[PDB]
Amino acid sequence: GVLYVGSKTKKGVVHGVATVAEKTKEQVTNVGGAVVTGVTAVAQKTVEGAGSIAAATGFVKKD
Amino acid sequence: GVLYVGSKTKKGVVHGVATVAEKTKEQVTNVGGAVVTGVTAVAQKTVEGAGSIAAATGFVKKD
Amino acid sequence: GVLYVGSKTKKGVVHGVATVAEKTKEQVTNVGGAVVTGVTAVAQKTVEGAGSIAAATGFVKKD
Amino acid sequence: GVLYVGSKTKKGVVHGVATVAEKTKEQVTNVGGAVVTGVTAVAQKTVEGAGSIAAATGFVKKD
Amino acid sequence: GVLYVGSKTKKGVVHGVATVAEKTKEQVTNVGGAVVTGVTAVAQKTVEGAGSIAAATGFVKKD
Amino acid sequence: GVLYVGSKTKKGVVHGVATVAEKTKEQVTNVGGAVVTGVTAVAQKTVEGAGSIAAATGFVKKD
Amino acid sequence: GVLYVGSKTKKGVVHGVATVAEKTKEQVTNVGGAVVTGVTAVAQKTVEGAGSIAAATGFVKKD
Amino acid sequence: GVLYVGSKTKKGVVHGVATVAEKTKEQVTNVGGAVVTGVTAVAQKTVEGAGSIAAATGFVKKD
Amino acid sequence: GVLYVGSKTKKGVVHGVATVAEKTKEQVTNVGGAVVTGVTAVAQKTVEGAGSIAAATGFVKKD
Amino acid sequence: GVLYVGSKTKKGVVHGVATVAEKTKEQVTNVGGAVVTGVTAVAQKTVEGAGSIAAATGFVKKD
Ligand SMILES: [Cl-]
Ligand SMILES: [Cl-]
Ligand SMILES: [Cl-]
Ligand SMILES: [Cl-]
Ligand SMILES: [Cl-]
Ligand SMILES: [Cl-]
Ligand SMILES: [Cl-]
Ligand SMILES: [Cl-]
Ligand SMILES: [Cl-]
Ligand SMILES: [Cl-]
Repeated sequence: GVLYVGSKTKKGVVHGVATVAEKTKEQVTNVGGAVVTGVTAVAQKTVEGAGSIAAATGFVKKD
Repeated sequence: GVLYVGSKTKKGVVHGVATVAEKTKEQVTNVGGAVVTGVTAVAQKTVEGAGSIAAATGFVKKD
Repeated sequence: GVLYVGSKTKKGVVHGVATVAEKTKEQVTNVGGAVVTGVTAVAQKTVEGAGSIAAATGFVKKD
Repeated sequence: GVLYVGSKTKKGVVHGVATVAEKTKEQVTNVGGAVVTGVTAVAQKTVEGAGSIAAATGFVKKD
Repeated sequence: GVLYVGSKTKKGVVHGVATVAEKTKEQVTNVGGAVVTGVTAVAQKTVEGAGSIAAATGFVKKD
Repeated sequence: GVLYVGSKTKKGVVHGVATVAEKTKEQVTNVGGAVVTGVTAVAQKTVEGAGSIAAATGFVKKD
Repeated sequence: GVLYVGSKTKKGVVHGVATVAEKTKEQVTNVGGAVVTGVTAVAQKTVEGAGSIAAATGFVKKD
Repeated sequence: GVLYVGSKTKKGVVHGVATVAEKTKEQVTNVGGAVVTGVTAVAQKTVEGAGSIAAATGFVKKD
Repeated sequence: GVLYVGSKTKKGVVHGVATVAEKTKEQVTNVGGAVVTGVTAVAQKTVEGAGSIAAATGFVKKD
Repeated sequence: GVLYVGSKTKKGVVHGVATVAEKTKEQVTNVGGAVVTGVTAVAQKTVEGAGSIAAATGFVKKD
C-alpha cells in the first residue's frame, strides 16, 4: 500500500492526553494502543496471527 | 490501497482526550485502541487472524 | 481502494473526548476503538478472520 | 472503491464526545467503535468473517 | 509498502501525555503502546505470531 | 419579674439557622434580633425609649 | 429581676448559624444581634435611650 | 438584677458560626453583635444613651 | 448586679467561628463584637453615652 | 457588680477562630472586638463616653 501525508500550518497547538485529579480516589486513564501526537501525527499497526488478543481494562477488584 | 491526506491550516488548536475529576471516587477512562491526535491525524490498523478478540472494559468487581 | 482527503481551513478548534466528574462515584468512559482527532482526521481499520469478537462494556459487578 | 472528501472552511469549532457528571453515581459512556473527530473527519471500517460479533453494553450487574 | 510524511510549520507547540494529581490517592496513567510525540510524529508497529497477547490494565486488587 | 427555666434531657440535637444556596444569585438571610440556640435557650430584651425604631430589610436596589 | 436557668443533659449536639454556598453569586447572612450558642445558652440585652435605632439590611445597591 | 446559670452535661459538641463557600463570588457573613459560644454560654449587654445606633449591613455597592 | 455561672462537664468539644473558602472570590466574615468561646463562655459589655454608634458592614464598593 | 464563674471539666477541646482558604482571592476575617478562648473564657468590656464609635468593615474599594 501507499500513504502520503502532506501538511502545512502556521500556528499549531496540540494537546494529547491530559488528566487532572483533585481530591479523588482511584482515578485511572488506560490506553491499550500507542499514544501518537504531533502537528502531523501518523500511526500504522499490523497484527498477523490466528488468535490475537487485545484487552484493555481500567481495574479489577476481587474480594 | 492508496491514501492521500493533504491539509492546509493557519491556526489549529486540538485537544485529544481530556479528563477532569474532582472529589470523585473510581473515575475511569479506558481506550482500547490507539490515541492519535494532530493538526493532521491519520491512523491505519490491520488485523488478520481467524479468532481475533478485542475487549475493552472499564472495571470489573467480584464479591 | 483509493481515499483522497483534502482540507483547507483558517481557524480550527477541535476537542475530542472530554470528561468532567465532580463529587461522583463510579464514572466510566470506555471506547472500544481508536480515538483519532485532528483538524484533519482519518481512520481506517480492516479485520479479516472467521470469528472476530469486538466487545466494549462499561463495567461488570458480581455479588 | 473510491472516496473523495474535499472541505473548505474559515472557522470550525468541533466537540466530539463530552460528558459531565455532578454528584451522580454510576454514570457510563460506552462507545463500541472508534471516535473520529475533526474539522474534516473520515472513518472506514471493513470486517470480513463468517461469525463476526460486535457487542456494546453499558453495564452488567449480577446478584 | 511506502509511507511519505511531509510537514511544514512556522510555530508548533505540542504536549504529549500530561498528568496532574493533587491530594488524590491511587491515580494511574497506563499506556500499553509507545508514546511518540513531535512536531512531526510517526509510529509503525508490526506483530507476527499465532498467539499475540496485548494487555493493558490500570490496577489489580485481590483480597 | 422572675423567670425560672429548668430542663432535663438525655439526647438533644439542635440546629439554629441553616442556609444552603446552590447556583443561585442574590440569596439573603437577614435576622434583625439575636440568634440564640441551645439545648436550653433563653433570650431577654428590654427597650426603653420614646422613638425606638427596629427595621429589618432583605435588600434595597435603586436605579 | 431574677433569672434562673438550670440544665441537665447527657448528650447535646448544637449547631448555631451554618451557611453553605456553592457556585452562587452574592450570598449574604446578616445578623443584627449577638449570636449565642451553647448546650445552655442565655442572652440578655437592655437598651435605654429616647431614640434608639436598630437596622439590619442584607445589601444595598444603587445605580 | 440577678442571673444564675447552672449546667451539667456528660458529652457536649457545639459549633458556633460555620461558613462554607465553594466556587462562589461575594459571599458575606456579618454579625453585628458578639459571638459567644460554649458548652455553657452567657452574654449580657447594656446600652445607655439617648441616640444609640446599631447598624448591620452585608454589603453596599454604588455606581 | 450579680452573675453566677457554674458548669460541670465530662467531655466538651467547642468550635467558635470557622470559615472555609475554596476557589471563591471576595469572601468576608465580619464580627462587630468580641468572639468569646470556651467550654464555659461568659461575655459582658456596657456602653454609656448619648450617641453611641455600632456599625458592622461586610464590604463597600464605589465606582 | 459581682461575677462568679466556676467550671469543672475532664476533657475539653476548644477551637476559637479558624479560617481556611484554598485557591481563593480576597478572603477576609475581621473581628472588631477581642478574641477570648479557653476551657473557661470570660470577657468584660466597659466603654464610657458621649460619642463612642465602633466600626468593623471587611473591605472598602473605591474607583
Ligand atoms: Cl497533554
Ligand atoms: Cl487533551
Ligand atoms: Cl478533549
Ligand atoms: Cl469533547
Ligand atoms: Cl506533556
Ligand atoms: Cl445551623
Ligand atoms: Cl454552625
Ligand atoms: Cl464553628
Ligand atoms: Cl473554629
Ligand atoms: Cl482556631
